[PDB]
Amino acid sequence: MREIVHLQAGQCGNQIGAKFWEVISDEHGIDPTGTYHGDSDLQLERINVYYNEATGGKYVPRAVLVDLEPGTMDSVRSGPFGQIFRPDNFVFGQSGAGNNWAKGHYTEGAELVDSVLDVVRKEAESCDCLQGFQLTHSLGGGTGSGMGTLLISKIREEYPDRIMNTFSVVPSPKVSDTVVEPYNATLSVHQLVENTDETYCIDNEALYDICFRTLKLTTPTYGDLNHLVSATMSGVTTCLRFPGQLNADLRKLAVNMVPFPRLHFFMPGFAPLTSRGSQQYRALTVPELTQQMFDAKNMMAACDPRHGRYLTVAAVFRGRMSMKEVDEQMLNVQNKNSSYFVEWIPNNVKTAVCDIPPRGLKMSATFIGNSTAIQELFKRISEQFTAMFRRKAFLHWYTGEGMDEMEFTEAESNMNDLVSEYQQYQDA
Amino acid sequence: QKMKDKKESVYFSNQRAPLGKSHDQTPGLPKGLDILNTTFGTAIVRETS
Amino acid sequence: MRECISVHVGQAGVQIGNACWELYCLEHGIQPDGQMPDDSFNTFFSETGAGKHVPRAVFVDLEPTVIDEVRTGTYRQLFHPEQLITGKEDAANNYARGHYTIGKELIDLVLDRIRKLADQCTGLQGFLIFHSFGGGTGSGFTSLLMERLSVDYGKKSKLEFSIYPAPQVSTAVVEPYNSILTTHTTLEHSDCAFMVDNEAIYDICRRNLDIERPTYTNLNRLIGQIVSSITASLRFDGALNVDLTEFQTNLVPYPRIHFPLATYAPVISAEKAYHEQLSVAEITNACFEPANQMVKCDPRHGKYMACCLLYRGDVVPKDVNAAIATIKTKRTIQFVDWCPTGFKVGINYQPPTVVPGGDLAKVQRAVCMLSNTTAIAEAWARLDHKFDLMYAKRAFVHWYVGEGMEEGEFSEAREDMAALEKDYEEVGMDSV
Amino acid sequence: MRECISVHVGQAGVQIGNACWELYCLEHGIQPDGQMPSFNTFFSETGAGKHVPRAVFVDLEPTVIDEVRTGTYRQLFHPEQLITGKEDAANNYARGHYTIGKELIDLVLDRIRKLADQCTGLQGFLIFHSFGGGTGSGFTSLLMERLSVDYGKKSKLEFSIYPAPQVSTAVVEPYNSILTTHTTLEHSDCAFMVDNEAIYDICRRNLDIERPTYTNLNRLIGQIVSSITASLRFDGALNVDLTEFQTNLVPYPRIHFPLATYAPVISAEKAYHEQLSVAEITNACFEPANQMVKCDPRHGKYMACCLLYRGDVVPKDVNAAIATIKTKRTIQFVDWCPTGFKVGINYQPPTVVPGGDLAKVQRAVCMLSNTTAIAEAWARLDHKFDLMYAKRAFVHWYVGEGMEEGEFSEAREDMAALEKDYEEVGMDSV
Amino acid sequence: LMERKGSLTLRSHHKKYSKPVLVYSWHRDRETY
Amino acid sequence: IDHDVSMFQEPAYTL
Ligand SMILES: Nc1nc2c(ncn2[C@@H]2O[C@H](COP(=O)(O)OP(=O)(O)OP(=O)(O)O)[C@@H](O)[C@H]2O)c(=O)[nH]1
Ligand SMILES: Nc1nc2c(ncn2[C@@H]2O[C@H](COP(=O)(O)OP(=O)(O)OP(=O)(O)O)[C@@H](O)[C@H]2O)c(=O)[nH]1
Ligand SMILES: Nc1nc2c(ncn2[C@@H]2O[C@H](COP(=O)(O)OP(=O)(O)O)[C@@H](O)[C@H]2O)c(=O)[nH]1
Repeated sequence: MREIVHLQAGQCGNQIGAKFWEVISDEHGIDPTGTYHGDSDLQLERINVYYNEATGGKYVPRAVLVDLEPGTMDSVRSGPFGQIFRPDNFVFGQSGAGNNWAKGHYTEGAELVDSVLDVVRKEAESCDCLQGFQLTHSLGGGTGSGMGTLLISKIREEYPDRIMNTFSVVPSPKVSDTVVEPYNATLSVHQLVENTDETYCIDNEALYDICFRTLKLTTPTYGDLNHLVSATMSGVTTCLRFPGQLNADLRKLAVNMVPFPRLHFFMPGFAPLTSRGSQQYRALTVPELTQQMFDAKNMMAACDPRHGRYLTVAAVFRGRMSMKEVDEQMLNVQNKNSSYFVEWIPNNVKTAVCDIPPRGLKMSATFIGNSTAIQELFKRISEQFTAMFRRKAFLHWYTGEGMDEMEFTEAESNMNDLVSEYQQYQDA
Repeated sequence: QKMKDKKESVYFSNQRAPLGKSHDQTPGLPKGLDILNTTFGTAIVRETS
Repeated sequence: MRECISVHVGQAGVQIGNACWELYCLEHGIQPDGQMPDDSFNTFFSETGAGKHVPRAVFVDLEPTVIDEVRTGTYRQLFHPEQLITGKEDAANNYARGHYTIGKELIDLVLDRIRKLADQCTGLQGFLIFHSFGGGTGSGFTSLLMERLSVDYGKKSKLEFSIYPAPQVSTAVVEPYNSILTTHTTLEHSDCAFMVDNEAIYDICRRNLDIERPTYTNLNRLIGQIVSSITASLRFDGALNVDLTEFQTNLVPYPRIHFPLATYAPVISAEKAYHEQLSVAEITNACFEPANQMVKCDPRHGKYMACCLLYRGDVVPKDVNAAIATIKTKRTIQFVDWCPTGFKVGINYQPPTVVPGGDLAKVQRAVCMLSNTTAIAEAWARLDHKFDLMYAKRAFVHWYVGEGMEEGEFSEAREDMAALEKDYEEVGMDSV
Repeated sequence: MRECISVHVGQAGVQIGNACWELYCLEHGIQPDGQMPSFNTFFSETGAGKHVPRAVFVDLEPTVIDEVRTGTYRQLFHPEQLITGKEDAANNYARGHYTIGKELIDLVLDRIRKLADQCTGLQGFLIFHSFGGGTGSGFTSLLMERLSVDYGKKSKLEFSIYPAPQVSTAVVEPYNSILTTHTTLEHSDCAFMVDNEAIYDICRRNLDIERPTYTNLNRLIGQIVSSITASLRFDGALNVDLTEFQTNLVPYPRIHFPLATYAPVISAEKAYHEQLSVAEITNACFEPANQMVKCDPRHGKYMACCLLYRGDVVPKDVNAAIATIKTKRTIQFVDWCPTGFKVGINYQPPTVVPGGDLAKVQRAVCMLSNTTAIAEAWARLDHKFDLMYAKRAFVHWYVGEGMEEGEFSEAREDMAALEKDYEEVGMDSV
Repeated sequence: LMERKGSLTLRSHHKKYSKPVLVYSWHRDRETY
Repeated sequence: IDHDVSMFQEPAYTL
């Protein structure tokens, strides 16, 4: 009765979502054949959120899995938890779309979104009280952006109060994995600003710096980047699925974040991560734990908060933990380091603690940060956009379905407005 | 005879330019490496997953 | 279920197919008969209920010598004999004979066969064209092939593994005439024309690989190696899968500018692979080297417009990103100003297989480059200078005009190349 | 971590290289093949076990390098680091800086730009050449110029076999040498120098072995390159990286030409019957009849020395030995050098290249010393260049192979400054 | 109607849950336990 | 702000 529905779009969205159901199957203890084989009763205490219940005693994840590329479709199907999914919400087309953002909204996106929302409607009207929707995708590919933002747009037509919790993957600062990534980013975030409520920005270069330096992992594969992403994935829904002395579902984690309806781009983070060679050299206490939360190194978005002010900050917590110092230390990080928080939000940072740990650590936490330093991530990509658009770099692929030059104008104008808002509230 | 004509024709400029082979693989490689079943270059042990 | 069809037209196209298809058979376990002793093979190999695998390929060639070689060779039981389309008399380096007189006779057969390939497949992905430039049926029949596949299919991706006539070495005396006229039909519906020559392979087979005296086979095995690396992601699971149409829509910046180069980095002998370390940071270092290039052109006199990186083997996304990062700051390689960071990466978990009797080692990792450069305008202009200098005194024209061609089609090719020369000048300039 | 790509250029270069990389391998237990039945600073690595070395052996004449590609040490070297030409430089610099060696400049610089890519902290390049040769005095000067433009501040040390005092094996030696010391004086952070005649004498007084061959001499030079790049490899108390040699031996800028002297050069009949101590070994390095460069140091004010002890050396003993050396007034030291001693100590004992002339000693000391007594050395060479140039002899060859007759005057002129510089850095302080 | 596979057709407005699982009606079900 | 120095003082990390 505070149920949320899962959404996966694009190859990056599928593999992140696949490894999310790897993780949730550990704290909820659901085996790859779906059955309960855990120990604690608190484990199946709020399983109704990410799962629906059972004919025969198993828990299929409520995850519609859309991707027009079938190569990632059987790749997740053949994974270790591809069996736990249901074949019904394996919605996919045999045809391919090579970063065709026009095709992803008007001709083949339109012919597929009816099939996709025929699944999403089934999983939304079948619940006592829907709390919201949440989607994981990439801003670079055409299926991550085109199918991603089209599903965000048409859901909001009939859902007034159900929040949308997008988990976004932004192109990297140093290099790109696709040359048309600024094009597929700018057009997609033109639909993310109006229609989403939380957009968690994940950066690949940020994940590399956490893995190489803090985790001391020389060769992190995609089974390791997604697990850091999946830590925050379960981190935002901690209190919603388990009891705590101060709970916070997604929706009081929304009003406590967004001052105005367009400032909803957040920095995710996981606090207690340390390399194997130095587990026994660092003491796991919440004074030590929340420092690694707030350093610029353990930030999953690759833009330095030192170049801006935090607007609103939360830190969700787990484990049997003292409430005095989690309250008194977040006094201390506000007040002694006060030039990097906005002065017009005095009681800036909130806490949201939980009684149960994750599987592996005695106490843990997950960082969410809404700062005005993320406009640099949007200022530099408008610069990456205005270099291509002044020469009409790759316009003739996008005009395959007759989307005009006029649509790119407000696509770029939405960013210049958004950056102008972020610079306006930087200086109050 | 052309089998003999190439056998007396070994210690030639055909040493460094044979037909399809590059030049006989023995003295530049340690003993018998089984060139079809050998995978050159270093790899990662892939520990600490 | 994703598949694409590879037609091999011309004597160069058949022999490339004669040496690349056994690499495709060795990469999935297909015996020379075709019985395997996993739906990976269902992108180039169809299925018969007996259990044996036909290649999804049609071989059309007017010359009967090279087609009857594979019918009487060790691949008699490899191809479908009705798919193996032979001709009667060859165009003989005559564009007007592959386009007008002899070519039009065999079009109704090859297009009917391609329709039969496309009819029995649930999802088609693209087209791979394999031809040359200096031929008669590699230049004229492929002109009919792209004029009719465009009207019959349309929005499907069409890719070409063509052979550019070398700037210094040549085979036929009339190569520039065919090479200015067969690019007229690749400027209308050819979606992405991969380019390679015959003499930069020679320097690669000499310096990097250690053979003197290379035949046609060693050239085409290498070409088979680089075709396989591009299309390995349509048949094998990878960390970042690339589709055939995904890199088609971002490697080509302008519809006229669809001529990327090619590069296979670890072209190393078995002796030297014991010796030199094979990390990811050195193979992508060797891609940008002008010596390790598959078209006789100098990259440092031009600007890279887009780059596609197709890795395979034991690579992880971190150290490839670090390697691209440290090589972008190198000043001797320069991009064009309006393009941002333009690399497109592709990762595959399948290492390259080595053919027995080959000249390459079993390397754990490899990388393919498809880079669209402004430097190829130097190759286009030199060929343009070769054509107009010989066309000024109207040489070798009566063979062309005597086989269904007008005098003006040479002129119509001239301003088409003038447009193809001016646009390369208009894309290399700075944006201000 | 630490890496020293060593471009061995010249015949003397590739021969010095052979002897040097032999000890360099018999010390890091790497068989002549490359597979071992800390060294990354002089031995790269594949995966299986191949420890392919790190070096660019270069010589424009396929004979003195084709033997390294066919002999015992064949597998070790990578067939792509032993670059070779097809035409000699004919002991004429003109065919080393302008012609003949203008085709190999690309191949070599590129093999280098790959040996470095693998490194993480190249601490410096060590060229090894011969001033009296052609390639040795040509592609050395050329490689030096291009290397600087590219690589950069990267220390460019040089170990050169400078023309002997009266002994020589070439008539055009004077020219090549004076011309090479003009296109290098500004592109070489430092330049250790050893002359053959001298090393012959030491292998007759100390190592009682008449009829010495260039191999016997190359072994002594090899056991000197070890005591310079030992700290970089083996561990020890006071360790000196290549960067320190450049800021402890070169006093003023242009004046950058350290000498050299190994000390426990003893036979076997001797070794056993003598208590080779840190004191006896120090004294040796300073005795004129033990300098690897025939230039009596008694006619010069030692600018700055740098004793590098190796083996079982107690730090206290070095303090004593040095103090006594400073006491004697026979050894003079410039006033502008109140200190003048870089004590380096590595615990790894000097190894004994089998079939050699040295005897397993428990200690050792190599003193790259800068004296104003190298002025006399360049004076002899300067004189034997103003003798022939006057009769404009052997200038027909050079001026024909690209070189212009101007660089000859320019060479003597620049060298005049170096001999006038070695005069002002030796005068008293008012 | 073309795709319209049967598992998609089988929808619901109320969802059943097991006895450990806490529905709104869970205190209602333990009360008649 | 003016914590007592008679007991533990609690930490003061920056960003
Ligand atoms: N890479 C490669 N190129 C080839 C090979 N054989 C021929 N070529 C090239 O093909 C060119 C000849 O043109 P083609 O298209 O093959 O000839 P054609 O159109 O079939 O006409 P015919 O030669 O009469 O059969 C030559 O210039 C060669 O460069 C080969 O085995 N490998
Ligand atoms: N220390 C030492 N000096 C050598 C050795 N071999 C030759 N030399 C000296 O090198 C001097 C001439 O320089 P080289 O390097 O031999 O001349 P080069 O120009 O390299 O000769 P090419 O490469 O054949 O053209 C001779 O006077 C020798 O004294 C050696 O093995 N060790
Ligand atoms: N963190 C993470 N990022 C991924 C993964 N797979 C792909 N990506 C990112 O996705 C981007 C490419 O998007 P793409 O897969 O082509 O999107 P699509 O074609 O629409 O499915 C690249 O920049 C990658 O960084 C993954 O497993 N983990």
